[PDB]
Amino acid sequence: MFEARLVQGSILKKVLEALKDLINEACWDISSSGVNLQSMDSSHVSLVQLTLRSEGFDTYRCDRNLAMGVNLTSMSKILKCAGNEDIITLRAEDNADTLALVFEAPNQEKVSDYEMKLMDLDVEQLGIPEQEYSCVVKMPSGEFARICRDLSHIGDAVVISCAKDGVKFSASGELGNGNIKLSQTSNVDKEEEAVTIEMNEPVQLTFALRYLNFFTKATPLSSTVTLSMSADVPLVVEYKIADMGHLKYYLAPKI
Amino acid sequence: MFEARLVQGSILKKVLEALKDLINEACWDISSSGVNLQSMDSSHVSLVQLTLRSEGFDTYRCDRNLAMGVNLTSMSKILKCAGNEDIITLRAEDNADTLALVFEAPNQEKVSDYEMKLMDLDVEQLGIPEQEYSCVVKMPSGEFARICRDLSHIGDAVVISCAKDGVKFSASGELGNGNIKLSQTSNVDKEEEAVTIEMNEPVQLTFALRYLNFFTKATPLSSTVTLSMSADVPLVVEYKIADMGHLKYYLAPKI
Amino acid sequence: MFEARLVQGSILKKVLEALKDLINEACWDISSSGVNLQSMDSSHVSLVQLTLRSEGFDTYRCDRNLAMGVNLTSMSKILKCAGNEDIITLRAEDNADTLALVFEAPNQEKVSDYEMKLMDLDVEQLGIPEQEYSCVVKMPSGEFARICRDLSHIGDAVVISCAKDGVKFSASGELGNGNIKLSQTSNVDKEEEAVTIEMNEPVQLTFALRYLNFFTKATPLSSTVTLSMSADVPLVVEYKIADMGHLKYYLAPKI
Amino acid sequence: NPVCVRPTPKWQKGIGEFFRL
Amino acid sequence: GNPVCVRPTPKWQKGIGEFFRLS
Amino acid sequence: NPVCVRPTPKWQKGIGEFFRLS
Repeated sequence: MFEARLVQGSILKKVLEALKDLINEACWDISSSGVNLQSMDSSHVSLVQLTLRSEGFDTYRCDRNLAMGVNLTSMSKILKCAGNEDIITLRAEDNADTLALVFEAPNQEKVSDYEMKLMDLDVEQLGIPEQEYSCVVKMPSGEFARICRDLSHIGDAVVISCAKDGVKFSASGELGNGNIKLSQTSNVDKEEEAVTIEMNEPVQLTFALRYLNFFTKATPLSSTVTLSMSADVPLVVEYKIADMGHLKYYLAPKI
Repeated sequence: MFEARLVQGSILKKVLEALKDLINEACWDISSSGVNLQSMDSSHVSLVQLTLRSEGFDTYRCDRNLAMGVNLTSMSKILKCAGNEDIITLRAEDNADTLALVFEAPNQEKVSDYEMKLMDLDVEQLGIPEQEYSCVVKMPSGEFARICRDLSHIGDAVVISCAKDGVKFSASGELGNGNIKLSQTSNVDKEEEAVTIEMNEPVQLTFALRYLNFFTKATPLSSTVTLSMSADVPLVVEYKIADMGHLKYYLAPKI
Repeated sequence: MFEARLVQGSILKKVLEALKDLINEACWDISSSGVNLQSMDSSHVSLVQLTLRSEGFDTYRCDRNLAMGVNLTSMSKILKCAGNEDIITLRAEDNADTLALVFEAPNQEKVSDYEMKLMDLDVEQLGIPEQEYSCVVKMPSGEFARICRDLSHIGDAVVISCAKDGVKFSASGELGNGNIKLSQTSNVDKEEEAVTIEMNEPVQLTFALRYLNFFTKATPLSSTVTLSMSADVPLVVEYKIADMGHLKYYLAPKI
Repeated sequence: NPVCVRPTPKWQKGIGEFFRL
Repeated sequence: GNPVCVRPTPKWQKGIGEFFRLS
Repeated sequence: NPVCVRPTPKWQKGIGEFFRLS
């Protein structure tokens, strides 16, 4: 048996919407350290890693390690039922094929219980090498979504060119060109507003905008995002989950 | 002539939003006491009855009883041009197979007015007996609207259970199961928010979510809704209109 | 060399939104006087004419008259890469196969420059009779757009009747009949709210609401709008881009 | 969440089976 | 909540060609 | 200006080619 109570249930919902687009079937690793997802996309292209560490929950109890097989669309559908302020609790049997979700209103007036089926699935893991990035860009999530969305219109791929005094995003297609130039500024007062480039070298990389656009669906988890880059090495797009954990996205660049 | 002049135009709009996707053509029975509509829906499953008492208009003049066959879709279309604050007059001429609608703004410098073709229609009228019902739930309209909507992802019918504790909305499908527990809220004044169960006995009936979901289009007419039930007797889903009347839908349970 | 810096960049997005739908493509003719554009819709019915005088730009340099062949969608697509808040510079060199736009924010932290590929257009001018008109109505832009919206529900065409006290929009078709009566207003406050008519002779004229609805896409360019008609003479719907120019659409009435 | 419009169940009985003209 | 019913062109509609001449 | 769904470029390599299964 397993039981996880989460006061900001919103967080589960946001996660799924981000996820469902990428892959329909994923295997959820429950261990006493927390909740963990790792899966390639249905195209076998990008790689998504979700960590919801146990101390982020008001109540986490896990006896045995479990692997629930979840179809993400169903879990999304069930999730939508949850109110925004609702508190979501996940509960599951051990060695048993079912998942239970409880949704408690803030008024404390009403309570909903859904029993979603699990499914048979085996998923290959990849071993993520932890390693060192020539450039690491920290910027607003919103702004990143917009930039991709807009270069989306220009061309297939975005070139991200990292340099000490800012980052540049660019594309080419039938309409024409576009270069968006974001200056490094450490100045600002709220620090989600910032652009920041912990650079050890300059880097210029070409990425598929089909996939960055899928990743920016995690945008409403975090007001900030981080792109870690290196030449011939999978980009890591990372959205911090409010001190509970991360959503991280992996994507190989050109050549 | 029949001339009827309602300050709160929106009522009229709201009312036609409610029935338009339910009834293609309806007979509007005007008399001096007021306006009543009764019709089955297209598929002859549910039944709708409207009552706007004359008391409830700023002006109501009825020369004689009237039976106006109106293509609701087209009546809806005209009311849509109507502004929300708009003062709406419905005017009818004794000879006429013509319904005139007149919208005047609070602006007081624009005046719209339309005419629509009435048709000859056959009125068959089901008698609905006065009654006492085993349970009668008073909940807020929106909550109900949400409940039916969410469950409609779960399966094709809902189950409604009452005791004096509260009322449990449940469903199940290929996906899984849902139970939504509203616990009673009568003690608080809760004029809008409250849930009240005037149960005379317990009830446990099964309704087609498809039809409840048409009914919930009346939601904007009233902050609350009431469900009156008893076994093998059809459900009365009632939306008050403010001192003017009500919009009741009738819908049959399983077995 | 052409270079124009427009503080209110929004003006340039708004114009495009208004036109993309009516005009696939068009020559933007530039002179020291300014930017002026005229063209017929893909179906050769109506005539749109745009005029941005140099006076109205915070920087303007034309050296040489150039006529730029532009795909209005493609240009719309690119302008949507610019913030409302953004300042917009247009650059273009002589005999360009390309026009370049630049977008600078409130902070100048983000700077965007795009290059839109031009095209060749075999389009020759149409001479615009200067006229005095039988009636000239001026009224909220929204109120116009609302009327042509509402009455599009009623029928293919609108009938504008002009009188000294007020002006009157009517339609009809399968649904029925409707009339919207706008009386002229004493005011003075507010000018935006105002209606005012200039009757030399009265008019009664009929036009397609297909096209009027297309024209009212210019609505966010000005809080008021300006109708100019005379019998058997092509209508002029006019939106004034403040302190610069205007966008005028010209439309053929019935017989 | 928006209404996923369901089919009319097969058990469904018309209102004219409980109400008389 | 009113959208724009976008309408057909009357058969009677004459093009701006027939009211203005080429420059 | 909404997302335009671009296709996957003929050059895209799978993340398979950069990490070890399993």
